Amino acid sequence: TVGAVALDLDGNLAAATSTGGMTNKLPGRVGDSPLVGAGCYANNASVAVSCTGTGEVFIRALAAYDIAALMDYGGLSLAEACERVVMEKLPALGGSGGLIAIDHEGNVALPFNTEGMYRAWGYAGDTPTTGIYRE
Amino acid sequence: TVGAVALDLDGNLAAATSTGGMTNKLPGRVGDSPLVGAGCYANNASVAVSCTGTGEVFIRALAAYDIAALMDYGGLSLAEACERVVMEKLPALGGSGGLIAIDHEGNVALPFNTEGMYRAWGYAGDTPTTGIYRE
Amino acid sequence: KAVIAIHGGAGAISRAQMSLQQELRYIEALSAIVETGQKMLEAGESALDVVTEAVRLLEECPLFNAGIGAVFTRDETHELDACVMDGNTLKAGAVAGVSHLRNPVLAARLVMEQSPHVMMIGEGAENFAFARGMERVSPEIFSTSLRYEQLLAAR
Amino acid sequence: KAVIAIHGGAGAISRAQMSLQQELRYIEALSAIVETGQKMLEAGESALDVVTEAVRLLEECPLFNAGIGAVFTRDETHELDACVMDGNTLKAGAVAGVSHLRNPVLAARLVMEQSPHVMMIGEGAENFAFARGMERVSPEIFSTSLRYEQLLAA
Ligand SMILES: [Cl-]
Ligand SMILES: [Cl-]
Ligand code: NA
Ligand code: NA
Repeated sequence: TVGAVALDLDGNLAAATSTGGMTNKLPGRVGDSPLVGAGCYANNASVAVSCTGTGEVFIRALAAYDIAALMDYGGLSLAEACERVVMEKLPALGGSGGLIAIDHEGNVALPFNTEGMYRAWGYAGDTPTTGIYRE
Repeated sequence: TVGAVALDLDGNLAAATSTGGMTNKLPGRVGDSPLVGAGCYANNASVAVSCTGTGEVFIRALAAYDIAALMDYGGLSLAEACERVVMEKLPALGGSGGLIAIDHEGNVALPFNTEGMYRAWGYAGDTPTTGIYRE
Repeated sequence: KAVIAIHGGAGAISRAQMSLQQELRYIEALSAIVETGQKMLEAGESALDVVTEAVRLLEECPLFNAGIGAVFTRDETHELDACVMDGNTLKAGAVAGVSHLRNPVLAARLVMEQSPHVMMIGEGAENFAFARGMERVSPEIFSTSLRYEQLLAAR
Repeated sequence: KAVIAIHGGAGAISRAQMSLQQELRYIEALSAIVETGQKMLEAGESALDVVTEAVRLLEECPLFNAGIGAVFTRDETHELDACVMDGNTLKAGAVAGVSHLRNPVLAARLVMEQSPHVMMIGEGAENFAFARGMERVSPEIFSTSLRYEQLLAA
């Protein structure tokens, strides 16, 4: 699974997610990656999110939209919503993985509950950060 | 599109949706009906929902999950959430259609913004209500 | 109190074009199916079994656009989707783009119960269901003159 | 204000099994793609074009399980899925179970921009993309020795 989120100079948010799925998966199985609100979501009013992880649990929990709804309706910060979904709700359903998120205010979050997540981010005109492991 | 929602004597909610899709549609087109959180959602904490209508817009708005999130995070009643999604949000995105919903307390809502929705509901051991047109 | 609701689709259902007798066919079909569900709930059946059976019956009913009475695609084919979700466990199952399964909701329940998956599509969904003894049908069984005429009119 | 983030998958990425040289190949690939995104956003390109290009590059990168370097199914086949969403319009596009499209995210953008639909699957998705001039590829192009060995090992 791969993905990207961005906020542009016009204040527009977008998200994309693409995957090969799982080694040895049953032909015809669909994970969260192509499912609006599960593996991918963007709304200028809220957040853009791309997910990666145990797809079934990201579908059951509507992980990407759940971030948006927690912020929009619950008034959670990006960091608070990311903690709630990735560190609490997904593990409670036996899910592992992570996501990237940017909110309408340009806050960026790359939560994961796994050993690693291949990731990077950067502000326009600023130096990029890369990461593989925790910490 | 058809669907059903139910609260049983054990207090468990469930939902199912099944469709042929849209007359003359492109082969390969998927609407909301098989998408968790778009056409179908259930959660004992909130609501069971089955949707019918312009599938594309029910996917973009995550209609079924949005009912739950509006209740759970936004503190809306079933009636308030149903009004918000079917009568305000879906028409704003050019969506038409409706849904059925039962909440964990057994409140029932059958909102639609169309001329008709083939529908019925009933409490166990009571006579059912049927409808085609608007009230 | 246990409760069921069902639908057979929302849309431009025109009063001017209907007779009472035509309307009553729909009312009777909805009443029969909601009554089956009510009786099941009264008898202590699970919400999951009640919604699966109510949807199987709405599929079986040719008046409704699911299962028998499915609308036609651009190519005069039938492609059927379905989903079921259990609010207790939050498990779900779903199929999309299936043509050779009489009851999509039962195949969606098969995905939930006999796989670790939520969603299967197309030929792989069908092969998964056939490997578990679900019967293969010709999509011709779904075809009704009423829906075929809505396609001809749609063109 | 303008900002991009990317990922290449979350999972049990093992430090014990990696050399620094292997890790640097991932850092280099992530850095190159996020810098392309930053440059595009600095230049006033839209968030939708920035996420589409960043994902096409992660698909192109054989180190990541999307596009080239896609994992194998039980049947030693490739089935690819993608989605893109525009937070301005809340339009979305997605494909699932496509085997003959080099770049799934571009097919998903094609669904968003060149159809009235949000999600297309399988051969129908492929036929829709081919009718709009996207090229047909053999699913063999996605295959890498590395991913084929992870299938044999499983
Ligand atoms: Cl009469
Ligand atoms: Cl070294
Ligand atoms: Na039917
Ligand atoms: Na790749």
